[PDB]
Amino acid sequence: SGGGHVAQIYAIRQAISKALVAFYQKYVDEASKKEIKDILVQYDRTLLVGDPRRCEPKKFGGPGARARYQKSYR
Amino acid sequence: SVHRIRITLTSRNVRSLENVCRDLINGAKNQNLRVKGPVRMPTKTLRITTRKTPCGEGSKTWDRFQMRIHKRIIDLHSPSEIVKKITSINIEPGVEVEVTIA
Amino acid sequence: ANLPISKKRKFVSDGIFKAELNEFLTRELAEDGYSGVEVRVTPSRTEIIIMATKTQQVLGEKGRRIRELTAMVQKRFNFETGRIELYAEKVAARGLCAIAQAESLRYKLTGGLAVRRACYGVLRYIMESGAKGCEVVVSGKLRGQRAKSMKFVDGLMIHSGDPCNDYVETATRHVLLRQGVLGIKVKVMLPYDPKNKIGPKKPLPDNVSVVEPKEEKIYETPETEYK
Amino acid sequence: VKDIDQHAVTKAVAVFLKKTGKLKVPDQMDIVKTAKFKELAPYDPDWFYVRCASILRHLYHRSPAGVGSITKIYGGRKRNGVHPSHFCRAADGAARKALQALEGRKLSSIGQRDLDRIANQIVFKQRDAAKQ
Amino acid sequence: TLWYSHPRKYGQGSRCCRACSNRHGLIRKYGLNICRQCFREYANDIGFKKLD
RNA sequence: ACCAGGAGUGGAGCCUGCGGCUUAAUUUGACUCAACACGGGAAAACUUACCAGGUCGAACAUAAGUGUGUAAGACAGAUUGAUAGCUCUUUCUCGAAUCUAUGGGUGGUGGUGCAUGGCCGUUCUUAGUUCGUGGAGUGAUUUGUCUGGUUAAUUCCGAUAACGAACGAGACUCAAAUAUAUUAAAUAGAUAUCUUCAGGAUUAUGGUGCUGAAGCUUAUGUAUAUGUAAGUGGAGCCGUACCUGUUGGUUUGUCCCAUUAUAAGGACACUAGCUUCUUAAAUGGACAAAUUGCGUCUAGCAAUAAUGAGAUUGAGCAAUAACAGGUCUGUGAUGCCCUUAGAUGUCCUGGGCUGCACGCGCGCUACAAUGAAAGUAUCAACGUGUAUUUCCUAGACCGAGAGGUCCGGGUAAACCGCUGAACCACUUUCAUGCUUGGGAUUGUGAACUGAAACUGUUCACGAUGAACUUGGAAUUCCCAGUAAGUGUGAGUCAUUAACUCGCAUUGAUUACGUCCCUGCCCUUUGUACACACC
Repeated sequence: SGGGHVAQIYAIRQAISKALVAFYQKYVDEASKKEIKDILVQYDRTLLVGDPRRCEPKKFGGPGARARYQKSYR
Repeated sequence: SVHRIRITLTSRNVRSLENVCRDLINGAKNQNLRVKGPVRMPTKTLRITTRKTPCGEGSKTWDRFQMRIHKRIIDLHSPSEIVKKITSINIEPGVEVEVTIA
Repeated sequence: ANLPISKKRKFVSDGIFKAELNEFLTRELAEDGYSGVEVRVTPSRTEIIIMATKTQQVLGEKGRRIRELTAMVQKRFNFETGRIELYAEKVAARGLCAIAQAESLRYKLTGGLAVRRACYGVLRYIMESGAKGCEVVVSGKLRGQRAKSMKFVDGLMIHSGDPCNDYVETATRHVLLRQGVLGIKVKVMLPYDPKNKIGPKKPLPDNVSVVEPKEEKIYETPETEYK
Repeated sequence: VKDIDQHAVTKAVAVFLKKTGKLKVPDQMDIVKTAKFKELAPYDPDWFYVRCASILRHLYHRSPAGVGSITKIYGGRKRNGVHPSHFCRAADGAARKALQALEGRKLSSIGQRDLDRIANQIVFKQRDAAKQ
Repeated sequence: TLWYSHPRKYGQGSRCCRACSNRHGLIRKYGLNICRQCFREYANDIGFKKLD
């Protein structure tokens, strides 16, 4: 749930990637875990770089967080 | 026949909210009161903002203020004849017990 | 009494409750040096522990001032007569709380501009009751028409940070001057750790104390008997 | 129903009950603007009762869904009154009587396996239609 | 009785200022009724530590 | 503060700030930066301090009727705005606070922020202040507080000329990333399977299949459906399991029992649903020998090692001396001055603050082809919500609508609600034509809130389609989940958001610096500098 009309589709990627990595750790094979990682990590398209970049709290004098509306007659 | 007395407990101070699991729940699980563990609730945060300044003329920002009060629920599958003594001991400043009778 | 009130409105109604009790109690028990109130809402009784200095006049004849206290709020809030019990407790270390000391400065400033004998002696006893830091200021008109602001610091006042969110104790006093007005603001810095200090917090903000390293018997000979 | 997205399927079902005589035509259907925001009347009526496909997912996942819980959150892309735009209720009216077009409680009792499986047989036939 | 108009039950007037009896400067609609120029002096003891 | 830019505004429309204008009065505070969507100031009246009509009475000894009514109230007709016996023609009346000329106190959103307090803003996106010992010197005050290195940092090293100086900054306070690895669920449920809501033939078909199956109509009973025959038609029918789906419980599971039914007691899987998840209450958490021809051995950028993690990371707190900054209209903080039955006070009736040839600022509405339309797909979160006042709402119902009626829920992870938000995304309709872009103006009824609406309470419908196609000189903010688009909630609230406080989605160009310019921070430095180049 959550996300939106763009960002909700993003989190499928982290789900479908790591679904193989844990079924190969404890159930199938070590090299099966190894053969699915090295194909990914060439550039990986942040399939596992879960950057915690999130929405920032807002401030005063602006319509945004790191904004400020101005010209009080300079 | 047998009652299921589900009791909410709340306080502002988390340390008293940490104090109550030290003394109340083990004085009842020693005799099988069926606490089912600490049922922590999401808190009730409230933010009020206004002009901080009487005659607020200059760089006219605001002041923020916060409040946090947290809850932790203790339900029990035991009838009324066992549970009067835990209402007497132990009592803490700023904790709120709510047991339904009628 | 019992209401269907929301719990968020239940909690703020507690805060507005104690926001009024201290009002007239500062208005009445300023001569006896009222300092603090602790309230617990227990089942079948509400216990209120007032912290005051001069406890020999908070009582009155056969509890005259005592029954005056219960006469306040059982008609102010119209609650049940029997749940409300109010008790003014003698404070420990009266020179350490010092907010009633600021209140008695109003009783000390009636000596006719005694900054030397009285206001300089304010900073004495709080050092004689042993504070690492303290503060008074006088803000108002002195020595003539135009107002003058003087500072009286002695100690270590940090003005910032969670120790300053915890070590200080504020006290603002408007005493009515013969001419017009006087505001009095005092600050204290308290030794939260050393003596008994069961519940100020007894913290240490940044002061890292490092123990003796306990040099060792490096050889550690046997000397082994077989009992 | 859990087949391909009903961009084309909602176009399909709106004619199928229109084929079987269960049109149950409204009365101000040339007058209505389905909300106090719109400036033109719609072209026809078939797009109105396409939300039986919604309640194949909304009775399925949201709730046995009333009229007020539906139309307020339904159909919002709205540019409201000019200074500036807000969000509104889309003003249902006569489509609360669309149950007569189909003939704790349930809204459509025949769309459980009797009605919706035929539409699921249609997309199963559309699976055969899109098979070449 | 006579010469006392204003059936007050609509709007601000006259349900005002449970802290200062100053009708113009109220903050009300949570349950505070504190007349917020009478809030900074009266912020304690009613909770409300600042956190950010 | 630029540059490299971006979006803008300054043009247009409109809304408000305020002046000017005018008015009975258009209450008023505040003039650079730091008055200018501020006094939360989105005001019909109320507020209100303004204007115009009214209106209340408030102490005391003195004192004099005596209680032959000192008063106090209504009819009645004037006066009224209403009834105001406020007044009064005229009537009965509880009469006593003896309603006093007199002390004087009372009150005020009266005066003064050049009387102050309190509070706040700037000085403050920096890096500075200041004390006990000395040697500097007749003293002012200097030394400390550094020549450098490095730091966001008076941050440390090192010279080291008090140090043991003290604050400041650091440090601590909050916010989602962080093993559920430990207890934790009326959040959520993962699941598992019981299931029920079952398509398909995806499956295997048993009965069956041209013999009339499926499907199709008429008649009327029952209260039109269904039943049947005929009608009817020419291949399928019906049942299962696999597939994919509602639902209900799976809390110490099942069957036990007490129980109306939960638990164990009785056994089994011996776990016939467990805690991933939301919630933390915790410790954990780039926890930095992090490798790097070591820079004045001291802090060699190097991204690179991790692989929640190359800061999870933003605010809050903020000194020293101060300024004639802000306010006496926040206040029963308040000096002084003003007043006090004929009030500025106070309550009523009103108006007005909204008045408009004019200046201006803050923002929203657009100036359309990355669109205006229609639908369609189908996504949040902070929050939010009625006990002594009528909030949040659902459900049916009516109505072009606006709204109206009825039964509910919810004092709240519980109901609203899993709030199934906008802009986008998807087929179209438009042919660029001040145009179906753009919705000012203005009629009209239809609403509805409130006792009450009229430069307006807002909202409906169908009319009306101006100005304006990128905006002169100018000038705003800003380096990432940011700018910006695009929304919701909250705040003032009976109804009135275009602002305000955060929420959430969508997600750039470009900078990763410089000391020109307006800046600013203390090291030498001339000076007539002084109330400090105004």
